[PDB]
Amino acid sequence: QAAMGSQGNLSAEVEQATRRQVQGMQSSQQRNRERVLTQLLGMVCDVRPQVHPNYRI
Amino acid sequence: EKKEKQIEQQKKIQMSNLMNQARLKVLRARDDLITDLLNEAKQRLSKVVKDTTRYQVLLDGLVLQGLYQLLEPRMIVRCRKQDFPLVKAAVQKAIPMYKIATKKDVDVQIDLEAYLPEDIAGGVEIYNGDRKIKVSNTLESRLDLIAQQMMPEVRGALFGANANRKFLD
Amino acid sequence: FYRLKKIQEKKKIIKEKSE
Amino acid sequence: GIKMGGLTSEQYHSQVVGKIGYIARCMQTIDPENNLKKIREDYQDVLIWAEKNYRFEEILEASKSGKCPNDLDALSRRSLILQELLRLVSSISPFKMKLDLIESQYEKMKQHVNLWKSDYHVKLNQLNQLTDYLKNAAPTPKNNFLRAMTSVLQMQIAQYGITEDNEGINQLFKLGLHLLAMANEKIDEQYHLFKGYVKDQPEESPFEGILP
Amino acid sequence: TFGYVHGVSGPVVTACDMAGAAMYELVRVGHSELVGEIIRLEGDMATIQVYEETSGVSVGDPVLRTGKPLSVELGPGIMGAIFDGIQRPLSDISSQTQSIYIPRGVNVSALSRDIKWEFIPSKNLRVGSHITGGDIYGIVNENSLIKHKIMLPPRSRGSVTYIAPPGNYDASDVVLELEFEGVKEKLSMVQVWPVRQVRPVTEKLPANHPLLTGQRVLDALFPCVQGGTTAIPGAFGCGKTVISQSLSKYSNSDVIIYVGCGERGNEMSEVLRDFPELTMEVDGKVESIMKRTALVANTSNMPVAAREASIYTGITLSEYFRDMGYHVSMMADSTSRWAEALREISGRLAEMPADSGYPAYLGARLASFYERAGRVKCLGNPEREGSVSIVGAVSPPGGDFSDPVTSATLGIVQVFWGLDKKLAQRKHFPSVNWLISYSKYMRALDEYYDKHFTEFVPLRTKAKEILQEEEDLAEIVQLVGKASLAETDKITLEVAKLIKDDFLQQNGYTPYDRFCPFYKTVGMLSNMISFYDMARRAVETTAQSDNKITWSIIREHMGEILYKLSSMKFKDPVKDGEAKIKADYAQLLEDMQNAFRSLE
Amino acid sequence: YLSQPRLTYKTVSGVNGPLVILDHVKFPRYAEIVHLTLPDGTKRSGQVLEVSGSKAVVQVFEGTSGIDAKKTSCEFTGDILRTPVSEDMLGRVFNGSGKPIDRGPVVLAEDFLDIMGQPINPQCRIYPEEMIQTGISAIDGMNSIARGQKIPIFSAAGLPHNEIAAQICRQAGLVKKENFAIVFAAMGVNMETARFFKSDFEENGSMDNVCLFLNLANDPTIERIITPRLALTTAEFLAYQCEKHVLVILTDMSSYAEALREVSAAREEVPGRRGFPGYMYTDLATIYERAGRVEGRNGSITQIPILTMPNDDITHPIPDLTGYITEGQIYVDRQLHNRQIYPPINVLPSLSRLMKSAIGEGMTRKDHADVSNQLYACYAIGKDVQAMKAVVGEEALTSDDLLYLEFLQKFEKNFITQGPYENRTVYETLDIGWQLLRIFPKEMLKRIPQSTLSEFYPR
Amino acid sequence: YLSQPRLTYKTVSGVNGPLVILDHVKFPRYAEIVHLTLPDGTKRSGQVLEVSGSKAVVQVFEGTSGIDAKKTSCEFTGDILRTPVSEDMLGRVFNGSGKPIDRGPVVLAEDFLDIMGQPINPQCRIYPEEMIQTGISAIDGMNSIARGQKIPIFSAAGLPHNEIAAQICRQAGLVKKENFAIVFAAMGVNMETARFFKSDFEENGSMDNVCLFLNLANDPTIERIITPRLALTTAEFLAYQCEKHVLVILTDMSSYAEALREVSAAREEVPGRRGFPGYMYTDLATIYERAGRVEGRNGSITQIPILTMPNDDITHPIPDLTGYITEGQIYVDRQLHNRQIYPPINVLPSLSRLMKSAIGEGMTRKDHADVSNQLYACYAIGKDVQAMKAVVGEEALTSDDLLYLEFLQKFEKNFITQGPYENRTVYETLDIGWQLLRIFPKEMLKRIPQSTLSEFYPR
Amino acid sequence: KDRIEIFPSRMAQTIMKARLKGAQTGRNLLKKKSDALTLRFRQILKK
Repeated sequence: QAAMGSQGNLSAEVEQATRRQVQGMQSSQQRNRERVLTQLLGMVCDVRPQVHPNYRI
Repeated sequence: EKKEKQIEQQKKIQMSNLMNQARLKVLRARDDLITDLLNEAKQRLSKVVKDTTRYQVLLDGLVLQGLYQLLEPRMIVRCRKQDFPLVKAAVQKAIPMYKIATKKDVDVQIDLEAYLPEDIAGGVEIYNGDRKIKVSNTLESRLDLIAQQMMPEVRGALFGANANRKFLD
Repeated sequence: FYRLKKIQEKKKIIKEKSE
Repeated sequence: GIKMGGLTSEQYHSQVVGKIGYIARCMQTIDPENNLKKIREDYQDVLIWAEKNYRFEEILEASKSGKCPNDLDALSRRSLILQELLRLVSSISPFKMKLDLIESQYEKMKQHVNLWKSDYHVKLNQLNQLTDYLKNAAPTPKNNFLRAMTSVLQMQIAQYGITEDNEGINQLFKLGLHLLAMANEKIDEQYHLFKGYVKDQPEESPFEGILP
Repeated sequence: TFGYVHGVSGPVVTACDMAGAAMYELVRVGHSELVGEIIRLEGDMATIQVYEETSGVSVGDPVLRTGKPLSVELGPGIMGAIFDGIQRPLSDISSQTQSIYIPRGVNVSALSRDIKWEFIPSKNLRVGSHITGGDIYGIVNENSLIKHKIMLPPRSRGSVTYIAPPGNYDASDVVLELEFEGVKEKLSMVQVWPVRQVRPVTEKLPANHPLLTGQRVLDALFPCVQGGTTAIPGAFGCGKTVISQSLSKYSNSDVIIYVGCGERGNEMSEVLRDFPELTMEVDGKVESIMKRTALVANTSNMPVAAREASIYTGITLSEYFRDMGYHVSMMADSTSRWAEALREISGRLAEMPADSGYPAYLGARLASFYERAGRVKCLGNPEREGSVSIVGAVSPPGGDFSDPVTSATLGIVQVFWGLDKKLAQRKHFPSVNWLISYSKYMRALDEYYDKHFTEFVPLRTKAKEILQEEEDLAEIVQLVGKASLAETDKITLEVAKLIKDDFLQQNGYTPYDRFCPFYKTVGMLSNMISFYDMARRAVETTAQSDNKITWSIIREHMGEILYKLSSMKFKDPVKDGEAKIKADYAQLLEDMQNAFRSLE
Repeated sequence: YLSQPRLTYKTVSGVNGPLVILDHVKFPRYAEIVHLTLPDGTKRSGQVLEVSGSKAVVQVFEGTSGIDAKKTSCEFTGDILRTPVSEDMLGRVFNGSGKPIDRGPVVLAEDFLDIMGQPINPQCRIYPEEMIQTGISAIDGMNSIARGQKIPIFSAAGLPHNEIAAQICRQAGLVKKENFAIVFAAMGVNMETARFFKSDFEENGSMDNVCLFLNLANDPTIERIITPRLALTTAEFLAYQCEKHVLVILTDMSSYAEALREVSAAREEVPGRRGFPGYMYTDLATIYERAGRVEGRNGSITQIPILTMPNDDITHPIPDLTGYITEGQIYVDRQLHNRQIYPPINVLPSLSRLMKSAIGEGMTRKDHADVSNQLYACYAIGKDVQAMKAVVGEEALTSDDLLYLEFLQKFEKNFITQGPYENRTVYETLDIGWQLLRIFPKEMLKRIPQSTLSEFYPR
Repeated sequence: YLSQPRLTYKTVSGVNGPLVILDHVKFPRYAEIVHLTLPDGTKRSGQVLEVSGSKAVVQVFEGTSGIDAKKTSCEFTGDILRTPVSEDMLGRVFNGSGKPIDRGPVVLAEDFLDIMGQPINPQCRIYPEEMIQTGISAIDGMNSIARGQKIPIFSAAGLPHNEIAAQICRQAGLVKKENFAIVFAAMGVNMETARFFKSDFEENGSMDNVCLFLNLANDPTIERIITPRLALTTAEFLAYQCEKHVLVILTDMSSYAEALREVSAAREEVPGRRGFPGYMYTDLATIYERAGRVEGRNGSITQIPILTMPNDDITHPIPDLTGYITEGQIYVDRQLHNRQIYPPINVLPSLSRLMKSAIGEGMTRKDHADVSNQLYACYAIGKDVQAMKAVVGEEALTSDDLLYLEFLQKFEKNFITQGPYENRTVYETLDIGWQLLRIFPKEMLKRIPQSTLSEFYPR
Repeated sequence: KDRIEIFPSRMAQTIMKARLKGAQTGRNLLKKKSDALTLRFRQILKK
């Protein structure tokens, strides 16, 4: 019975530690999300047409 | 002793299962964050498409870009009907350039019967004469094509670099 | 077996070229 | 090739939609009057999706997007628990079970580590063996003995349930199955076995008020 | 859907105007509709391998393309029927034609459409409800034993739009209609599944429940588990019939499938003649075995595609019922005949041969075949479970174990029921070699045995030690004659004989020994080993000096006890119930221990 | 009937060994029979082996010498090879192509059957029952032939396998505790043996019940392939349509296999194991398995394929692939032949898997099974004692060993040695068995139950 | 990066076995990956194994069953199979295609590495000079494992090679008297084997440092020859970019070889022995040589490519070519297993090429090399004595021979026999060595100089 | 040593198979000689 309670609350710490990591991850990416969107969108909008390097004549 | 081994094994093996699931939980949360960014990017691209003065420029390039990849004597350009007036211009301004970059005369037609689904953010797809060879250059295709290659940089940009990686080989 | 199989394939190739 | 267990991406979420609809159907089938409030609450997260027309495709999207409780293993165990409770009350359908006993039986099954391999599951399989046989049975001493004994078995389960082990019900299970396996040609053995039960039964009139 | 024959080079037919065709699709070539498959494709031309004779096929003949690849037709009426290796009902072909031959290009539907089946819906589904693959929406009443549960085909799902009411329907009607994203699918009672594809399951589970065959040997010493895979040698004199009948008649499985691969005509006749005559008691009634059996028959002169496909058709039928929640036991009469068919096709296609002439992928095909067996959690909301066991036999040319087919098989199966011919010549049945046989499921079953019987596991360990020691002592006895031999070894030798005579040997032609319940098998072994232990103690605890006990003293002293031990096999479970037999065995143990007590 | 006029082509693309490649052929069939007319008026037969568009390729049965690409004409029949069958053809002698060579008329057909036929539906196959006695004690009291089994005779080159085959044809019949026929096909037989078979059957009055096919060593090699198919096609007609029992003897299957290898080469197929086609297994099964009993009819077919073992090695693909799909073996040895024992059949390595059903009360005699088992044990022991004698000498032997040596000597002289013109029925063979077994006192006959001994052993 | 849109083709020319041949392809690239969709929506992938002009030959991983000729849609990715790799792959379970099967997300790459890899510059490769303590006396003493060594276990069907590998995963440490990241490629195995290892890794409490790649017996045979490269590619990331010590275990390599042989036959490549490709050695080197330390970086890769020997034939191409590439082998056999000896490791036919550097002063104990060599001599001689005594009898032996039988019997039960959870140190193993060597007088210990015997032998 | 070292051939198969048959026949004949000597030995022993 002691072991089951420990496993229970050990699981609670696991769940609590997981929530901390998930919220910290969200907090971090919120500071870069806008910068990444600008960089990624520019690469999509910049078409850069090209002819295959091996095209002859 | 047997009982102890059973209970002790469960205490280790149950915590292992719990820690393994916690790892999967945070990994899934991280992937959700990546998806939210990509879904926002899709909406941002739509907002750009709505701007005729920049979307027409994209189409000018996007049509010519596909033409260079096929290098066929006959082209069929397929788009969603809403954008047809701009694809028409994109083709008209693309052919003089094609005939210069490749030194090949190309007959480029736009398909007025088959259209792309109305829910495509924008862009074109180009088929060869017999419709057996096609290039897909729509905005959704470009977003994934690039995002899947830039993801290593997005991972770092959002969550930080891996402090344990020292070499780039 | 290998050599005989390759011989049969080479003969098939020659036959196709003749058509 | 996500191959989550034996299922691919489309199959995984398709099985989740099925299990959710199934639980909703079982809950309405087992408790059409919605009297068993505590049991319903344990399934609210999958019953909330009931009474809506999603044409499969919208509930499937909710599973893919992550709005549904789409863990396949949790649904498997929780679904099994409900349908085993349905079998408990269904196989004894000629009699009504008390609502307090249904909830008690539910909780005791829910607490089991591996319900499929439980004695509760085996006892329910033996009950269905005895009650399915009688569905299409000719009149004959054997089948009249089995039907009379089965009605008592159903009456007793309706009062004690299965998790609350009772020597009286357990002995009746053994006697019913032993009679069922008795040769159809042999009359004397099945006759003495039936009479043995009737005289050993603690009460004086084992079938009085049990069967028509 | 038609193309044309461009040319014939033998059994290989080249088609033209056949652009819309996939590899390993099915075609019906010519005006006789010869069955074949497409292997190589090029342009709008296709290369067809025809299973049957191509004599008479003309250039310009039609070729009818069938969208489904080699597939098994699954639905009501499958039970009790005998099929060709490519799913052609032999009992209908012989009865619809009045011929003795299988017609060239014969086209008889796998499941007849003139039978009006009794179909009862699940009564849980309603129009507008959600159904997924593997779900059961109604049951067909075939016979008294096996209910045929009608499942939604795998890889299909949606909202139910029509449910047929209870009634009499044939296999060509519509029972359930479902709509997925606006696409309506009308389903009958029959589903089709490609034979080379593995039917999906929710999860593959460990096999823990023993396969309760009726033999004391091949159970107590060498367990098989439901879902497990074993191998059985197939030689004329090995007595393989005993396992086939014992497994199909008295097993705790629900459905038996017997698969021929490519045996001698007269051997197929013996199987086809024997099986319909087998019966078993069920609910007190004697029922025909064919009401819970299906059989696939292939002789050595059948089309090689069928002989090669037979093994996959059998297991596809097995999985079909596995998905119903049944425990299925499939026997492949000879996997060597299958491997021979496979080598023949590889040769015909001029593929590079490997070990002893067999295809390079022989091992991969056997491994992926056997991997399809096992206990599974089924698809569908009913949360049902089932299993497929395989007891496929091996019969390599010469009886050697060097043949890649038998060597590969033994490295895959977890149980080997090695049989022998010498034992048969000595009239000792079942003819089990003992020293060659093994089972690797012993650990998996330790939980079952602990939960239900407790003492079984140490007993089978001691039993193997006693039997192995008898072999180990053989050289000493040969050179000595039991003269310069320990009394403790004499006990081992004579008790091992008792085990070999009155336990491992079983006489299936006697009404009392037709089936040995497990509780009787462990009862008999417990008392024999308990005697062994008491006899060892009687000698060893008195062997110091002055007054010692010997085997001759024990045997002469309590000869009635040694007889009573031999008599234990005669306790007929049909007349003497579980309590009476256990009581008699308990009394034997007490009489036995007390007889030894008088010696100390 | 077709009633369609035949087309004759003079368009030839080329000729390559046994093959003639035609052009512009209208809707040709595979396996179609065609006839050639050469510039010298010579006629030849052939069969279409490949049809690639309009380019039909025909294999000529006879030699292709003299054939050009300008004048030779090819007449197409529009059909495949179908053999005229009748009851009347029993008592006739044919060549491999089905033509008479006995100076009689062409067969007046009752029907036409495709010689390739179809496999017998296993659901209607009946397990073999009664026995067909051969007249040869070595294979009636020891390894009998059930009425429906297929049991091969393996022999080395030089052994009298053809003389035994002829003896079986003259002596074989039903037990008779008018409805029995034999169909005999010799593949690759040389001129001297072909004469032997033809004359030996005619002279001894047996021909009335024999249908004989002779494919000679110098006959077309493709005809050797259909020869056993014509013999079996006849057997199927006689057996299953005319309610009688047919014994089919296929002599020198090794020569058949060699002709099959030649056909494979003609198709430019890559040889398989030891040079033989990869489909040799299914081809032999196609021949062998067209036999046995069928439900609802009183006819039956048995087969006794006879095979020469190259280098006397049973491992060779020919006896190996045959044995793998047949039920036991007769096995003719060399030591017995060199010792001038005829027939030279060795009972120790032989086996008949169906003997258990062939013999017994109601089929032969009550004691049949018991006599066979005891004779086998006594012969095996006698050989073992003889081997011992060579080591320990005569004086070191006991009385029981001497009895086994007496049995061994008299067994081979009385039971195995027979002669080609002594016909021993099953009952005389068993009586000879008992005469040899009565050498031993009752207590040494361990494999015969006491009830059988008390009935049969004395007198 | 690749910014140009990829092209999609419906131009399949034909299909021949596992190879789908496309035409009309623009500038085909060799060894590029193609994604294809079947008419029914099924998605599959393959690699271009040949290009010529406008044609390209694609080998499809999942298989070619159901591939159409007119409706098949293929797209060319424009690069080679570069796979996503990240540090947090440890603790994940993948299939043989590199996709997750643990219900977690796809890999969020830190980079994309070429699955084919690159050869490590031999001038920067640093020769291994550290020993791993396996805890198994049969290995740590007489066939030591170095960190960076390639040591397969040669086994046979039915032997406990899976238990030994599992044991090594838990009790593999150092002799410096350490947490290894394990990458486990489970290919060509049944569910129970994969579940056995998966369960053991969790039972050991180390799952957070274990990366699994599963490809079961019922999975496609073509993916079975990239699974090792997927495992090694991840290992290379972890070891050479993140300086993590990695242990890579490849399950029965024979399933790799058999999968390769199937591909070799399909492509009609030149066979070597037993039908395997003549380039089998080169292909194996591509797999095996992805191991060892690199100068200037603190990581390492150690391999244990266990393989099953077909028919216990040590000369079979699989163990043969492996033996030529790897630094020796452990080798288990049936003679030890059939006597319930665990681990059933037979030292005689085994060796460790890096063992000589691994032992001795500064590594373990100075007498290590001497004890090992003498144990080999005494064990081998004892085996020779058994071969003699089997014929001549015990009475023909002298005291010089019985001592080797005493050693041999005590050696196997004291040195080799341990048990699944017996973890001995390298020092304890040598001490046991001496206890067995002291069975003989000094004069017979001819592999050990007196400068060592005088110190260690007296104890 | 391990093999008789005869170059692989069909002739070698015939020679080796004949050699094997000879060895097996000699083994059986010598085994009978041993059994005869052993019985006589034990008899001599009894007397």
